[PDB]
Amino acid sequence: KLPPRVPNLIPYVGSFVSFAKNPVQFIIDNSKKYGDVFTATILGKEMTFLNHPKILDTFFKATDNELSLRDVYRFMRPVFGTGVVYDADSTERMMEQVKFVSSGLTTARFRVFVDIFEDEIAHKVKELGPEGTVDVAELMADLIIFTASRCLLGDEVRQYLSEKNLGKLYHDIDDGISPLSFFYPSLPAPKRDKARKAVGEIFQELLDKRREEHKKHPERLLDESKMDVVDHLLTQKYKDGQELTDVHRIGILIAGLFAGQHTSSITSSWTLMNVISNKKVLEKVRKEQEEIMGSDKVLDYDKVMKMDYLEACMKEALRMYPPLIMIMRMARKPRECEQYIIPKGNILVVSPSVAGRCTDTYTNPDVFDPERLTERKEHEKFKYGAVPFGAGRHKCIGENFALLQVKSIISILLRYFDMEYIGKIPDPSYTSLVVGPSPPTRMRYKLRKQ
Ligand code: HEM
Ligand SMILES: O=C(O[C@H](Cn1ccnc1)c1ccc(F)cc1)c1cc(Cl)cc(Cl)c1
Repeated sequence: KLPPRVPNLIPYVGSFVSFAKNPVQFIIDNSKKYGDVFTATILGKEMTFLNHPKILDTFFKATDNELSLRDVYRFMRPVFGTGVVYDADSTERMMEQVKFVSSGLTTARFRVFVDIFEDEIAHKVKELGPEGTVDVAELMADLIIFTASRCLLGDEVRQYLSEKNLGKLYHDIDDGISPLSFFYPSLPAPKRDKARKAVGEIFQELLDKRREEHKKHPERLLDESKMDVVDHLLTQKYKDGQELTDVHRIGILIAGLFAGQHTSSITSSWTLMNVISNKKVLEKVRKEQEEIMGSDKVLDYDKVMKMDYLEACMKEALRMYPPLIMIMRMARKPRECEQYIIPKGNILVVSPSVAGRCTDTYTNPDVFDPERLTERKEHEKFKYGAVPFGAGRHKCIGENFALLQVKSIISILLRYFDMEYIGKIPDPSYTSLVVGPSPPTRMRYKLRKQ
């Protein structure tokens, strides 16, 4: 019947301490001890970890009344908002809301986004000067905040960033959600709530402003390259004809931005760091750039679409250091897994971090080798060998945008600068919801064109 248990340190708390010490190592260690499927008590929750590629289809192809997302990620309600996303009234409503974000992520917008990336980096180079050292994680977070905001919200957001502290407000929301929220969703967090209200009022203002501009300039509606997520949200209704409330519009923008930022800034950090620290890798990347750029001096979309090796580097950083280390679902009915049955109420857990280091799937997995993908094709062994964007019904809809954003940023930065990373590549720090490199992450740079 039930899978093998990790014996608990204590009653209730169970395996929390070793889990909290390092959840990826926790799953590796215990998979060796107990197999492909084991269960653990963790601050009251029964958590069943699925750890081999071969068993993942049952997880990924379930429906939302078999394996529920809304039951596990509903603690995000104070960040994204009441009635939005995991706190939507239904699974169907949640799916429609996700479609509004995805509808500002079209090819047409992607061509405009490349120019945004060029513009923001040009502004950033003036702060950095011709030489120096900079924290990599912060540079990326700072660039991704301006770029993602303008990509999703339109250029009207830029004054609020540069003259109303919106970047700091985001960091206060990010500040007040920890992994413990998953276990205790009512842990009060008053600075987070203060910042969420502030961003709320700014986004309300942005919606009102946009309404005026849709009156005075209705042609924008026709032009697909100027239509951002704010615009769709103001002009689309739910499928059954119910109109959106501004509360929901606001929440959906906050959520989209939350997805738009942290995961990409972290991936960019890991990618850049490993690129510039491996001489061979850096040579191949620069040889592709020079071939694709030719005599042009700025990026455009079709150039970014030919950056295959740089794409493979990003993918390799996502194998090794996926920012979303664990994917979860609650069993609403018992579930068959292998010989076992997982019972109603257990949380199923799949980890892209664990998959990424599986010795089945990958050889020398602690080595950053983009050619493992580009030649040895190691990812395609199993159907679910690589899942840093998930799989199936709830696969990331931001994937192409993230690829575009991180390739572009790293390509532009390489065009401007020679860069050298200081010290050894860090380990992941398992202290936030979205997992990034352990500080410090510093690099030297110098401008290539005096
Ligand atoms: C490198 C950057 C990113 C990574 C690693 C990533 C990873 C993921 C993963 C693993 C999932 C599956 C979660 C699950 O099944 O429970 C997912 C879902 C999602 N991602 Fe991303 N993501 C990234 C960027 C983005 C961006 C830039 C956006 C939007 C701007 C976005 C929007 C979403 C949405 C809306 C879903 C939900 C899909 C659904 O449930 O239908 N993501 N992402
Ligand atoms: O930000 C979004 O999800 C991120 C995890 N994430 C980050 C990037 N891609 C996925 C997320 C999810 C659950 C958490 F508990 C914490 C963070 C998100 C999800 C949906 Cl369904 C809709 C929208 Cl608009 C945003």
